[PDB]
Amino acid sequence: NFMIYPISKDLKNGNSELVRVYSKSKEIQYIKIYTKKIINPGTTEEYEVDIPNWDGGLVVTPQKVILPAGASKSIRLTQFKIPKKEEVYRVYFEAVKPDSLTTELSVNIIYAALIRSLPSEQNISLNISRNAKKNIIIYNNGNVRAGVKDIYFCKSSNIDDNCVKKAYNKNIYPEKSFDTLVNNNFSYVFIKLNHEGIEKEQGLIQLKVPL
Amino acid sequence: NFMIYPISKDLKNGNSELVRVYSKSKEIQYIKIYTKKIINPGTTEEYEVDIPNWDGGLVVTPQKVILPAGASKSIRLTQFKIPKKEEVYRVYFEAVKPDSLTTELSVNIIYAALIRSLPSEQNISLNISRNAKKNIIIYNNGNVRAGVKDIYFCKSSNIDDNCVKKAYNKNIYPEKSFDTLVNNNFSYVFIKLNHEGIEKEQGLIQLKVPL
Repeated sequence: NFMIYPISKDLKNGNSELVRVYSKSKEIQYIKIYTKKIINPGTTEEYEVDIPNWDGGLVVTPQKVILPAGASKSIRLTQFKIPKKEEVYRVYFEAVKPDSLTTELSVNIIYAALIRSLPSEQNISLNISRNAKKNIIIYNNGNVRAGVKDIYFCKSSNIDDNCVKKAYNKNIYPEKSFDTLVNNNFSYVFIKLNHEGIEKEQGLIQLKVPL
Repeated sequence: NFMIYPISKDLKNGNSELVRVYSKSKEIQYIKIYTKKIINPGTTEEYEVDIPNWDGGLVVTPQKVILPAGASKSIRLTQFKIPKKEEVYRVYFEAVKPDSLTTELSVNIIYAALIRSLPSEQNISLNISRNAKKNIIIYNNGNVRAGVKDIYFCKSSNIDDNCVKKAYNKNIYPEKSFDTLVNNNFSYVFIKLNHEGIEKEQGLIQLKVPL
């Protein structure tokens, strides 16, 4: 058995970060590390693609770890080129047999760290639109993901108890859209954003264009 | 999270057996089940091949399970044809997303049950041979695996404290060979077999042919 930490990392400015591997067993273990970029993150059409550890936009090294009893080891993460907009990868960690059974359990635990490759000058920015049913839609026009916690739909430009508060703990990635599922005739919206990496940036009011 | 039991099953006489799935989480889970036959089991050249669940020599059903909070479910195992000699499969159980993320951990635990497809009239039988260096070699001439716990190498036909006892907890599958790594000039060997499925069958003496 083994463990990884942290379980997610932000990389920025070409600064390298570690995801570490902690031995949790009396045996020595052999861990393989491989990486997938996430296409269309946070959406319906999300999928993962295999990328080599040493030639992509994210350098992950080493790709094999020999993990002695009680030891800790590190995998280093480095942006190769800094992206204009945030990109996400999952780095997988998988124990294998050394390259070189009725009685006991077979168990294969594979851990993944979610890795965010961030742009250098971060810009959270959201746009509002309406559907076939006005059914208001949020569009990420910025260069990083927007973690939306709740949205306040108001009939006025003032936040208050009249507004209906729907909780949406959804991350919206750059150039992606979110279906709020609300087609009613509000005038303004207030997006409540999750806080990431020392950003505070609490309140966003966007005017909902009339239908 | 979820759990499986038992972790290994013997199937015999066309009698169906269960490997069960136990929900260990507050969420509902979707489990996929797929099967691999093990080629050259217990040896250097061991590898696994994908087999369909419903057309091989081992029928595994269902291949998808919807696992509600706190529930238990079953996968049924049935030999389609009974083999002349033991064959082994691994049945894998893997939670997936329903067919129809910085903050929280990504963890993919895949469990496997080792499944032995056994012949109807079981016959444990071993043969002895010598190497380039006499280096005595055990050959499984029977129709089931031989679980060898220890071997007593004697210079006489009598078991006793003169004999050197080497512990070998190795399963030797039918038509396969084991390298004892002992080239010294003994006369007899006594194989200590593990006990499987109500077999007792404790002591096997094979005469070591002179070099």
